Amino acid sequence: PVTINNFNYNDPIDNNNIIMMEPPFARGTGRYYKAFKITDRIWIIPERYTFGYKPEDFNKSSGIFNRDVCEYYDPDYLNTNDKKNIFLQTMIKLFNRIKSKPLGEKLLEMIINGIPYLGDRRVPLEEFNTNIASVTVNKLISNPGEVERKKGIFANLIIFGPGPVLNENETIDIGIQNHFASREGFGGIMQMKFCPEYVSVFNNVQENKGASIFNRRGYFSDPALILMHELIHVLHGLYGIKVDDLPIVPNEKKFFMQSTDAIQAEELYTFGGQDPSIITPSTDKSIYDKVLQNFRGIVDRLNKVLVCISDPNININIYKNKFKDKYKFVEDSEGKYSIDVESFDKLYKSLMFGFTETNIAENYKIKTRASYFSDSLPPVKIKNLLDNEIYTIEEGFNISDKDMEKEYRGQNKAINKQAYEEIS
Ligand SMILES: [Zn+2]
Repeated sequence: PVTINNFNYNDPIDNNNIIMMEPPFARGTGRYYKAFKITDRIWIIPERYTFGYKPEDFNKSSGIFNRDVCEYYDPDYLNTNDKKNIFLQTMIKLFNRIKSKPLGEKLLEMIINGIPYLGDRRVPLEEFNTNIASVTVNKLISNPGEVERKKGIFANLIIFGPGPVLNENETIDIGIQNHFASREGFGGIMQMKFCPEYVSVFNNVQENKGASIFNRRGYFSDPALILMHELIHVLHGLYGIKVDDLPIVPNEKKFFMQSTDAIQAEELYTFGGQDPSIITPSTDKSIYDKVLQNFRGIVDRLNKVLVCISDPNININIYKNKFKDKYKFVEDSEGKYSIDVESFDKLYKSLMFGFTETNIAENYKIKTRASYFSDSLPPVKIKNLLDNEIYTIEEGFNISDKDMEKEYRGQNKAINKQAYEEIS
């Protein structure tokens, strides 16, 4: 099973579950943050995500007279040791909700074991390199008394707080010369900027027809489902199958589509449901061939890899087997690996269709939109998810004990006014 560690924000760095980490995009800069290992290979760093931004973006800040513009700021978020501990406790709760079902637990399980390949396209086929931003992050072994000393460690995902726009959660991969290991079959450390209190709002549902408007109503989203959505992106990224830039233009507005503006393929598969039906098999088959070709490169690499210069302490054979398991490659009598179409298709299918937003919501009794094709509406600020009188690990918002377990009354804005606010 998957263990979800526990900790208070003020605990002491133990060089194991609590450390000072140099995030991927700060490699070799000497900048460390306090990182908490919520599970093996997954870390939480309650800090704003400032990479690519300037300390001016973080607060266009209005105040007197302001109602939307769809984007939302709060230069103050995460600005105290306590807020950090809140965020930290909130995430832990979400993960625990995630883990409350075998389906979510399996997702996490797959994320933890999806170790990134030791290297990228820049690495020689006969080599294993661990000295790169997408394979490791430095931990600060040296005491608090200056003189920096560091140890490089393996990681899989790093969840930071939000960037300038709070309602803009995103999963991020590492590119060098605009080539993404997380897109070339290697896999690489994934990162995310997440904000659990500000949740989306939707009304594209009740896809039932045969009587005027196919039902309206207004519901907000379940933070845990929102998070799992991103976690699906993370999974694709660690296996290196994150679809590369590929916009999908719908050729017809079907009953479940509220909107009609093109969406990224990556989003259509992650969402699942009926969304990838909007993708032409032409295109759909090419993505598949795409993955295959990439793994063909990984398998070849593992048959030629012979050493790890970056680290003489790595048993090439050991890891050479872990990846065999990761990618489901079969071994022959020569000790050489190859791809089994039968098993390869089970993996692809599981990675591309086993975990989707639709079937997860469906399995968790969570109410979500009818398609990724939906209008964006003002998000809302959940008062306090750490209050089982409003949000629980088992049922989330639709709490049976509060008579909110029916028709997702727990998620209906008109019904559960008490759990949220209107931000501004
Ligand atoms: Zn997404």
